[PDB]
Parts: sequence; C-alpha cells; structure tokens
Amino acid sequence: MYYGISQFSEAYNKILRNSSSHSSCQLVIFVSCLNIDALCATKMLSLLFKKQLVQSQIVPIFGYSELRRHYSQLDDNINSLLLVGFGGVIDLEAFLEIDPQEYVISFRRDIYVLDAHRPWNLDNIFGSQIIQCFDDGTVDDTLGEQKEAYYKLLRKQRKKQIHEYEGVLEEYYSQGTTVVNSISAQIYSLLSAIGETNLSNLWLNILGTTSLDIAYAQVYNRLYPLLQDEVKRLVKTPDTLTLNIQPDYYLFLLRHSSLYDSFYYSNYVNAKLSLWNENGKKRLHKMFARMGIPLSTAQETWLYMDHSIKRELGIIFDKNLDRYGLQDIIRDGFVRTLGYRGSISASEFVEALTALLEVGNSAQKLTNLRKRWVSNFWLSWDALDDRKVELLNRGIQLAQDLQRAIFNTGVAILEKKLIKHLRIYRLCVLQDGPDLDLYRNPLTLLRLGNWLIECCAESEDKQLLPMVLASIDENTDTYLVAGLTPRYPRGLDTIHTKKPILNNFSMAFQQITAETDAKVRIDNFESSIIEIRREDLSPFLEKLTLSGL
Amino acid sequence: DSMLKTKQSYLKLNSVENSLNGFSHLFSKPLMKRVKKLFKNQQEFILDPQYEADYVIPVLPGSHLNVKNPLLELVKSLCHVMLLSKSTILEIRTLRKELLKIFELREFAKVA
Repeated sequence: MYYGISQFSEAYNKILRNSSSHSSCQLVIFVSCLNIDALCATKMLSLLFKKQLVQSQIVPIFGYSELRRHYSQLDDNINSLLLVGFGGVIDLEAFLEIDPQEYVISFRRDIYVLDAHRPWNLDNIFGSQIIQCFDDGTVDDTLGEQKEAYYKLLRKQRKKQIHEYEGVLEEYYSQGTTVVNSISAQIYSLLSAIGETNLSNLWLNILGTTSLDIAYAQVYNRLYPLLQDEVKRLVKTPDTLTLNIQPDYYLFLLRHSSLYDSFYYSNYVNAKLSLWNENGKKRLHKMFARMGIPLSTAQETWLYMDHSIKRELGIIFDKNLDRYGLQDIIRDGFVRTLGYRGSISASEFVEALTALLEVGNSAQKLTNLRKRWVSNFWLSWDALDDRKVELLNRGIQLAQDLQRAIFNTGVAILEKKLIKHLRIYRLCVLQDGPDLDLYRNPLTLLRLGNWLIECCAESEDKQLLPMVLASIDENTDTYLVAGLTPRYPRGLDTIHTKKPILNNFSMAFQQITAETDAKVRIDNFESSIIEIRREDLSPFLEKLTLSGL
Repeated sequence: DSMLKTKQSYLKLNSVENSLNGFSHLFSKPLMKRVKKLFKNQQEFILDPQYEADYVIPVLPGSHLNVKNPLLELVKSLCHVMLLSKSTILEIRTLRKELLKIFELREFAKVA
C-alpha cells in the first residue's frame, strides 16, 4: 500500500508544508457529485482546513470529461490536489498524460486520490510515484501475490515465468466492482488519530456510514460497532445537543408522516406483504386491527398521535409482528435532538438529503442538466448546517412526493408484467408512461431499481439474475440504461455471505463498445450506467446476450 | 406477375372489380417469412464494422428525409405501391398491419 492506516497523519503534515501559505490558494478538492459519503467527507475536510486557516476551493464535477478538462485548466501553482469519491479503478497517468520527468525537481505536485471501490488499478499504485492513495488495509494482505507478478513483469525456457505472470494478472483482473469501506469512516479514523474529534464530526461520520444501508448492509454491519463504541465514549436547556441509541424501524419518515403511510410506503413491508394488489391492503388492515390502533388514529401526524400508544408502540410491535414475519424491521439507530426543535433520525436525514439532491431549484441540454445537478449538489451542501431548517422541511416533503411517484410507477410496472425473463438476465424497458421525465436522474433510477430488486428478491424464485433497467428521454431520443446487481434477503445469516455479489455490467459494456462501433456515451463516474441510442439499444442487447458475461 | 395472373383468371371465368380482387393471397406467407429473415439479418449485422457498407443511405439532390431503419422504408414503399389499387384497400390494409406487427410499431404511427 502507498499510505497505510498508520501513515495518514504524516501525509497530512506534507499537505501543510506544501499548502499553508499567506496569500496563495494551493489546494483544490474535486468531489464525486451525486454521492452522500463524498459530501460528508468533503464537509469534514472543509471544517478541518477552515480550522487552521488553509485557503481552499471546492469544485463539483460529474463526468470524466469534466475531470480531464478541469485538470487541463489547472495551473502549476497548485501544489496539492484532492480527488474524493472516484479515481481508484482507472490509471490517472494514462488518462491525464502525466510525465514524471516533467514533474521531477521530485514531488513537483501531489494528487491525493481517496476512493472506496475495491477493485482498483494495480499499476496506479505499483508504477507511479506522483499518484498516491489512502489504502483501507487491502494491499498489505489481499495483494500479497499480484505484486510479485507485477514486479517480475515490470534461456528459451524462461517464458514460463512470463506466462505465469500474465495469467496471474488476468486472474486478478476480470473482477466485478464493489465497495468495502467508507470515505467518511477513513476520515474520522484520521481525525481520531489526530485528536480533533467532536459532535459535528461524529454526526457527519454517522451520516456517511448510514448512507450505505440500502446497498452495502454487510459493510454497514461490519462498521456499526465502532460507531456505537465511539458514541458511548463521547434539564432540557435550550442549547442542549443529544446523541442517543434509540430503537428505530425500517420505516419511511416515521417521525414526519403518519404511521399508516409509514407502513404503506416502506420497501421491506411492501416486499413482504405485496401491497401492489388488494390482498396486501387487506393484510395491512388485519395487522392494524389486531395491533389495536384505530384506523382514524393511525392516520394522524406523529406529533398529535396519542401519547400512550406512542409509549407502548414498542411492546405492541414486539407482540404483533411475529405472525406476519416482520420481526426484522426493528433495529437500533441514532437520534439527534437540539433544544426545542424536535427529533431527527439518521435514516430520515439521509432520505431528505437524497431527495433534495434529486429535486431542487443534445449536448447543450446534457450540459444544462449536468450544471443543474451540480447546483442541486451545492444546495444540498448548504442544507447541512444547523442554521437552516426550511432547506430540510422542503427536502422531507420532496422525499415524500418522490416516494409516492416511485410507488405509482412500480405498481404499474408490476401490473403490466414488463419484466421479461431471459435465460441469463432479466430485462424491463419503460417505453411509455406518465412522469417519465423524472427518471433522467441516475440516482432516481437507482432508487426505482432498488425497490424493484427488493420486490423481486422477496419471492419464491430461486434464480439470482442481474437486472437491466432502461428509460426514455424524448427530447434527446436516448435510452438511459443502468445495470443492477441481485441482492439476498435482508433476513439471512452470514455464512452465505462469503463474498458480496459483483457487477460485471461495466466490463460487458466496455468490451461491447470496444469491439463494436455503437453510439454510446460512457462518462458517468458509475461505470454501470450508460446512455445508448434508441435505434442502437436492441442490436446491442443481443450482443450482450451473446457475449460472455 | 400475380396481378396479371389474377386478371387473366377473372377474364377466363367470364367500385369493385374482380379482375384484381384476391391477388395478394398468392404471396402473403412467403413475403412474411422473407420480411422476418430480413429483419433478423439486419438486427444481427447492422453494427458490424465491415458490414456497414451496404447499409449506407444514399444521398441524392432533392432529398429531405432523415431516416434510420432502411427496412421500414422498404416495407413502406412496398405497401404504398400496393395502396394505389383503390378497390382492394381492406386486404392491403390488413397486409400492412400484419407487416407492421413484425416491427414493434402500431397501425397509425407517424413513423409508419
């Protein structure tokens, strides 16, 4: 590894020696837009560098074209550069035509790349001195064999060693993309090693960790005890600030919407009870009647909801959920209270942030969309501070609206049975429908796909197949295709979790595009999301059917 | 040739005119199978680099239509030449709908 866990501080010191100045901006940070963990890490770094009065600039970027153009724009004055949320999986030097002899003097510049994706470019570490990254503890133990082959490959019977090295490199490659650690977690480890921990840093670390609950529950479960222990280690006065471990549930905005809607819109409850048809609603009404909460009482705001039932809700759930089999909905979460404002949970706050990112405020229209996205990112960033709450109530109401729209589209999809079951991978295309303009956002498409894959997993089928989802943008006449990984049921043991399910869609797309002159545009930081032509979708599809996945 | 055959048969028998009524019945199924084979071959060999020579749309002065799928214009011309009968319109419309069912289009679409 380049920078181990114990070396962070040392590297940090170097930054000061190259950036701490009186009247010169010598530090620029590029952030992976449309990502919560990157936003939390950027906030923590901004606070850190505002403490010691180190001048800096924050620049959001969306695509690799923007990254290349912005790097080409930069001047030689910038000694230190930060790249948070991307860059691990590709070789920057080849992309950025970096000449080490041009930057020898050594260490003319410094580029610190900080990413969480686990399959990363081996040459980027073992070949280059200018580029350096913060390892999470993977190179030391996992790559004890690949490095030997790379070092050896960097009298006629000696070709056996070359063949073995080539085979080892090939075996290391052709692996799916996954995430195994958190950027905010690494930054908080650095902060704990330095000695600048406090409540704001703990809150941001909690947000960054809990942003992965939907997709990387294994990482979340591996990392949770550290957060619990750290929170334990660290009169209602109008200036109090409380962080506690309160029971919480897999519910959609429980403390801001009625309990009926909370049960209605919850993805896990939907998957377990089939609420898209009438039998689901009948079962929900049976549930409510047997618990004993009146239907008129359960349809009121959580503030005015009955105090006694609010107190005994835990016992009611414990005694009633076993028959319906929802006993996996109860978990432990973090709750933050400040004075007389109210109570917010981490899940609710991250859903509000995600929805505020989603909604707020040919090539030219694509550029306009991308600048709208970066403006939404900045507005979401501004919403972080405690002095603004009209930028969070709006986010909560927009989250409610977006979840309603997603539910309305998913029920129609499941009615129409558009999910075609092929031999290898499932496929569905949203050819026509209402409010299809909302799905031009990749994060909204991922939300819809997450709900669909949860619904598919919560069935009796014994086939784990990748799912392909596509949409339409009639103005551009292009399909937005995103590949989705299969997921195990949330109520499963750890023995069948030897390795998380990988994603081969990026490899398949790149191979097809490199062997066939298709009219696509692969520039998103997510390598499994592409834009394809309406006329070019199908042939491409058959190609993907005929290619080794 | 089919039209000549049916007119000769009608004359030998003795806005409707039975001279032509019933001429598409001779070649409907072979036409359907040929269109299916053409569609499959076009689907397979459209994005190949060396096979892109024969799919290049010619340009000629006075042209103003920008089109993508050549098979659609092939079948559109083959149906519009049929649609000049003005007496067997229902049969031609049914054949046109059946041909359009090979594509994932509908009867009254603008693209058709």
